[PDB]
Amino acid sequence: ANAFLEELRPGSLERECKEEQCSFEEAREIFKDAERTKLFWISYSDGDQCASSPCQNGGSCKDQLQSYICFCLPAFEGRNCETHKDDQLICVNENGGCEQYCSDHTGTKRSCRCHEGYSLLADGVSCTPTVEYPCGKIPILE
Amino acid sequence: TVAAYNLTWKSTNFKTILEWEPKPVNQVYTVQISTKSGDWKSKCFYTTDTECDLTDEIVKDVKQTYLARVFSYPAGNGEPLYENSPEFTPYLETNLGQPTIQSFEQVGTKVNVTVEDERTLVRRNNTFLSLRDVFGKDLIYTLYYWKTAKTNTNEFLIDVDKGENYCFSVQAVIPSRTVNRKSTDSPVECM
Amino acid sequence: IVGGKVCPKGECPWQVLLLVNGAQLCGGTLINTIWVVSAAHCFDKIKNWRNLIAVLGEHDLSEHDGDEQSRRVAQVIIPSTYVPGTTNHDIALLRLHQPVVLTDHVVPLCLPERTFSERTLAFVRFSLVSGWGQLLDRGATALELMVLNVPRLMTQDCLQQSRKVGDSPNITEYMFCAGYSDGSKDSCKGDSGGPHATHYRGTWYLTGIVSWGQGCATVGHFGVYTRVSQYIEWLQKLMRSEPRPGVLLRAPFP
Ligand SMILES: *C[C@@](*)(O)[C@H](CCCNC(=N)N)NC(=O)CNC(=O)[C@H](CCC(=O)O)NS(=O)(=O)c1cccc2c(N(C)C)cccc12
Ligand SMILES: *[C@@H]1O[C@H](CO)[C@@H](O)[C@H](O)[C@H]1O
Ligand SMILES: *[C@@H]1O[C@@H](C)[C@@H](O)[C@@H](O)[C@@H]1O
Ligand SMILES: [Ca+2]
Ligand SMILES: [Ca+2]
Ligand SMILES: [Ca+2]
Ligand SMILES: [Ca+2]
Ligand SMILES: [Ca+2]
Ligand SMILES: [Ca+2]
Ligand SMILES: [Ca+2]
Ligand SMILES: [Cl-]
Ligand SMILES: [Cl-]
Ligand SMILES: [Cl-]
Ligand SMILES: [Mg+2]
Ligand SMILES: [Mg+2]
Ligand code: NA
Repeated sequence: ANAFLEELRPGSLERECKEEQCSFEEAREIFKDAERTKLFWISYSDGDQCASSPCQNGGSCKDQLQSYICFCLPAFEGRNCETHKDDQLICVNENGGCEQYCSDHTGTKRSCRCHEGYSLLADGVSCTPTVEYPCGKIPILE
Repeated sequence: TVAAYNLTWKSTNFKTILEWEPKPVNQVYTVQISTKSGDWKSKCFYTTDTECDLTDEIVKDVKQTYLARVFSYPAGNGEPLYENSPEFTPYLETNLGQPTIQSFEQVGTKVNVTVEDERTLVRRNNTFLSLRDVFGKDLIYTLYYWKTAKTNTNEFLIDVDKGENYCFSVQAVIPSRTVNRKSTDSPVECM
Repeated sequence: IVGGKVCPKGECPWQVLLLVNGAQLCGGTLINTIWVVSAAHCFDKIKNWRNLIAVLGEHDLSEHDGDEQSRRVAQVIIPSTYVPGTTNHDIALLRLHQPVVLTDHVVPLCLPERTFSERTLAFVRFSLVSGWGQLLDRGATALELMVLNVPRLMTQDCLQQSRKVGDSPNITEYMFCAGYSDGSKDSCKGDSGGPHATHYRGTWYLTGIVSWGQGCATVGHFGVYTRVSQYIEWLQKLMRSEPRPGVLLRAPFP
């Protein structure tokens, strides 16, 4: 930035660009070659796209050119860490984790059920045979 | 309903988002992804977005080749209409992110320049891996200074005329690629 | 089966061999102790309805052992919408005259609920097809039960890839493709009625019935299977029905 008689001083990246905002011309006054100045300028003027704090849910933002990348905590995904993996317990998402049949219930939790010959375990998702030869299992291999 | 189209993979440092057209009107989308012999896994269930983050699936093996498809469902609901994406192989196609110079130092007659580890979305042992953890000897860094130096590590050791101030910029490169071979240049740092 | 392997004895324990006048007719799939699912087209030329037998526990058609159990077929129930000579609605439900006895060599395959089958099973890539049918298109049938793992396609993919054939049957919502287009592996004539069985979270389910294909393992073509999920309610209702006197029943569908 410019102030009275500062331009008498040779240019300084630290003084003029790091400690203050510099204009393109102040930058060129430091680098001199047009190509060196544009290489500096491309990032210097790009802006920190992470300054809007786009990464939600405890995630971490890394600035790029005109863009950013969000690194999420393990329970989140999405461009901005917006999707909660914990809110995804519906039958189309990996059968709702049910071993056999899954039933959606809107508002409340999906429930899991079993084929005839099996019964649902304590854990609300696993099935156990109630008969000696339940369907769909191969006795000589079990 | 209409099938999605212009399915495109957007991926930098393994963060990998599928994008498509068009904006829905009385239809919603679900995405599936698979490997050629694996089962299809659903993601972004009934979204009205026209993007779907697939990073968590592809980082399970970045050298596999993945196929996605986007289903269109009539609002409120045979096989649905759908469109397949291009195949995507993350290790071969992910963009290399913009690097950063971590430090430089005058060790007498020479200057060491160190490139910050570039974090990626691949996790191992509960932590994020760097580009060098994932790529190993496939990844080099290149340094432009004022001409060029190249390294198999994250550090450069270059000769400098003493008392002179130099400026530096670096680029991540996978020399075996022909497309997306290099990152953008780092911000410039100067002595 | 073309390009498959022998199913180790006991490892396909729901496979059924159907015989007409003691001669091999088709395969089938046991789904509990009384009922077998097979394909409608297997019955197009039957004149002696009282001489159909189902054999469970079979493996090697050249030797008898103590694991084989034979039961007379009391009823063959086919959708009324099925048209002999064509491929759509290619399913039959057979009531055995007495129950088979479950053993280490004789176990039913699970008939799944429709929603589970449509939403979960349909997206499991590979399933097993099996039978004693032809080993090559226009080649002699198998003496030992053969089995083949095949990947499933959605119909839009199957249609685009498939070499166009003028005058070929339509692929309907009542059928799905599975297999390979490169000439290597397929089910074949004499495998019809046999199971396409899908493994999910430790249990095997019936998802298809061997139905029709152009030849067998033709380049640019897949096998086509009756989609069993479209018939779950129809099969369940009919299994609750009371026996009729004649063997063949055409029952309304849906
Ligand atoms: C009855 C079952 O044992 C057997 C199982 C075959 C499974 N095949 C494969 N997985 N590849 N099913 C049949 O025999 C049913 N018929 C056919 O598959 C039939 C055989 C003739 C052929 O060209 O291969 N093919 S077809 O289903 O494509 C078919 C059906 C009806 C008419 C056809 C014509 N027309 C209009 C004369 C031409 C070609 C095929 C036709
Ligand atoms: C700032 O954050 C907004 C959303 O909060 C995002 O849309 C921009 O890309 C980012 O710069
Ligand atoms: C950036 O990374 C994300 C994943 C979180 O661990 C944050 O705590 C960190 O700052
Ligand atoms: Ca100033
Ligand atoms: Ca100034
Ligand atoms: Ca100046
Ligand atoms: Ca100042
Ligand atoms: Ca000036
Ligand atoms: Ca930026
Ligand atoms: Ca035998
Ligand atoms: Cl790195
Ligand atoms: Cl009997
Ligand atoms: Cl055929
Ligand atoms: Mg300072
Ligand atoms: Mg000036
Ligand atoms: Na083929």
